[PDB]
Amino acid sequence: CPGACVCYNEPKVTTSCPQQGLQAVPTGIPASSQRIFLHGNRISYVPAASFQSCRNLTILWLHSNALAGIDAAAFTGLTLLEQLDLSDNAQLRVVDPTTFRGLGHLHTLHLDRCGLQELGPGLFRGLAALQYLYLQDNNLQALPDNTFRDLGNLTHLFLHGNRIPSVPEHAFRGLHSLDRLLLHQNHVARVHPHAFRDLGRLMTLYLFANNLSMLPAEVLVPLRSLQYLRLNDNPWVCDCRARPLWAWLQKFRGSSSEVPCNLPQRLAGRDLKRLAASDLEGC
Amino acid sequence: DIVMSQSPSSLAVSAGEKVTMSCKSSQSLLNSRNRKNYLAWYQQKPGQSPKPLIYWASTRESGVPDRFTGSGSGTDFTLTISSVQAEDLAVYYCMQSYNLFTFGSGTKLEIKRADAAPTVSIFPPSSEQLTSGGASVVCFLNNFYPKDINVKWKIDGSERQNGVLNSWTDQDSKDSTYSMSSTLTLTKDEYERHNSYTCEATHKTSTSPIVKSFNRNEC
Amino acid sequence: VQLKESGPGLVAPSQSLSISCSVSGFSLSSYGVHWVRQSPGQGLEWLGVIWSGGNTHYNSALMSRLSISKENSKNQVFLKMNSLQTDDTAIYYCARVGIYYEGAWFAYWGQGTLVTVSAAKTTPPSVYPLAPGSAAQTNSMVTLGCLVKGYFPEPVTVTWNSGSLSSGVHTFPAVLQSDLYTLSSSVTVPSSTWPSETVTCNVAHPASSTKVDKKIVPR
Ligand SMILES: [Zn+2]
Repeated sequence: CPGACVCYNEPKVTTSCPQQGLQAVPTGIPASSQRIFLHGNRISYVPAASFQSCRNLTILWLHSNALAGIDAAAFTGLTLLEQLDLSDNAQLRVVDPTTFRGLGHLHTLHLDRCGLQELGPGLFRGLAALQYLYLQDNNLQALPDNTFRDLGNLTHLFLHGNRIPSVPEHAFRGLHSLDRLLLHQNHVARVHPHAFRDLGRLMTLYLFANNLSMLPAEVLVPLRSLQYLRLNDNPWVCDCRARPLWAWLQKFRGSSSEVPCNLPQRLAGRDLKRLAASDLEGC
Repeated sequence: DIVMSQSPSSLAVSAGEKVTMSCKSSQSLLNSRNRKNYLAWYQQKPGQSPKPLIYWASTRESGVPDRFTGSGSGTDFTLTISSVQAEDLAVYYCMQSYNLFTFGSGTKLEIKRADAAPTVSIFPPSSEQLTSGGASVVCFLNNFYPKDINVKWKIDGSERQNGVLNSWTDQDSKDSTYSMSSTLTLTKDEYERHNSYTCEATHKTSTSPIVKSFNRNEC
Repeated sequence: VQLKESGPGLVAPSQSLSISCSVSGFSLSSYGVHWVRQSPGQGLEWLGVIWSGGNTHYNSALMSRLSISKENSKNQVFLKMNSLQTDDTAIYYCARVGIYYEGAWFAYWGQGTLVTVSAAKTTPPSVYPLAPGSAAQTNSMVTLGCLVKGYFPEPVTVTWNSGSLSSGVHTFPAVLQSDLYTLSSSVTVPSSTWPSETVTCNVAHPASSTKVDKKIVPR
């Protein structure tokens, strides 16, 4: 065990090196290691095949360092890795799309708040067992199609506080067993109509604090099990386009929130749910 | 493939003058983002394994005297001693750590001095060697500088060059000073003849030499 | 924290080399070992490494030649090398740290075990005590010495008074007469401690299994 780090065998074999002031990934970490805590240090790169010896790794944290890049095969050798935390890494920005290849038994992956500009094609490819996906507080500017396709068992997906401007048809395709989907606090303008299809089991949907002026007829239906919904402070235009959406909020006997209007100038700050239908102009 | 190029292989200075090594790589050694440069420097003192002086082009290992600097980015890397100590006699190797491990060819620091005479000491072949057919007179030329020095042997007052061996030491860690040995191997048969055995020493310090000697058939 | 390389020290061309590298200060499961080679007058060259895990990367410049194994419990790394020419005469350092990254880039070394590729049978040394004859003296520093003569291969270790003297000793590198090496070594003790205060050279030769202590008798 290397300079000023805890090392214990029960419950699991463990290297705890929290805020030592480390400039990079340390030599010395036993191959027996079942958990590696390298968080709060000041590491600026994860070299190729850093933790390759530790073929037993199930939890590794590298959050709250000064990450500039992860090398594309950093997590090579880590078949069993279950938890991976890579957050509070402010200035990181991009993760090579092959970085996660073959982390087959991964349960949880954290990229909360990393200033991620893109979401490379097939980055979450082959993450069969991924369950929790934390991608909030970044600078994500689009959502490619199929970006999470291979995410069979993802229940919680976290996307808030980004700069997304739209949701395209096939973005959320494959999230067959999603549960909480948080999409609030974005610059979001248009949802694609057939966009939530593959989300039978969706339960929580937070669309508040966006740029949504209207939600078109076909959208919400496939959420056959939605229990909570949030659509507050959007520049909602309350005329014939909302009738579709209006009809929906009537039938929905779960728990929605206020849908305040803003337009026409005549109909400002008026929860839609308590409007009449003839109230909304034509057409 | 990947390659490390060191100049100027060897460079002499006095103690107190500034220096620089030059180390150019074959391929660029700078990580795109974060910008740390994967290049180390090592010090190999004579008869001694290497020792890490620097890594990451720029940062000093534990303990390494605050009097060193290494800089440059990408593909041009300096090592600089300001005010060189006598104790800093060594050869200096840079090492690439980007694609595996590739060394330079090294650069030797010489130490300039003021000129210095040798202590001469001469030695008749031993009791222990003579009863082995052999005879070797030996001459020790000690703690002197500059390196370039000549020793004529003189047997019965007249030269021999046939069967002499010279051997120089490495510049003194503590002293900046050379020493060297001369061995004439005659033989009991070939030696028991001619009688006066003597040592001359001509220098960049000397015209009229430093002379030591002995007579075999006298005592 | 240390590494200490060992084992077969003269190897006949077209045959097998086996080194071991023993360690204190750390476990082989926690850190990984390297192997650097250096000629008897050339730059360093990295041979390979055996990581903290079972994995192993060598330099392939040596084609099939090379295999690094290590035994974890026994705290030993083995470097085996078959089919070697006289290109591969060098010192064989094992160094450490260790990989992924920060910690050390050959920041620890061995002293290095010196391999000679040659097919000449190993020859022990003859040792002759170079007392300064009939004199001793006027030079208020009696400078003594000791000739180590006709051995093979290197290295050879000279000490004085079983180590009690290690400043004032100048020991000269070996010279290659015919097919055999020969070396001499001075010592330069105070005048007022010789005859009095016995002074002895202790030249040992690992390659022959040979330890010698020769006293140095006055006059
Ligand atoms: Zn390194």
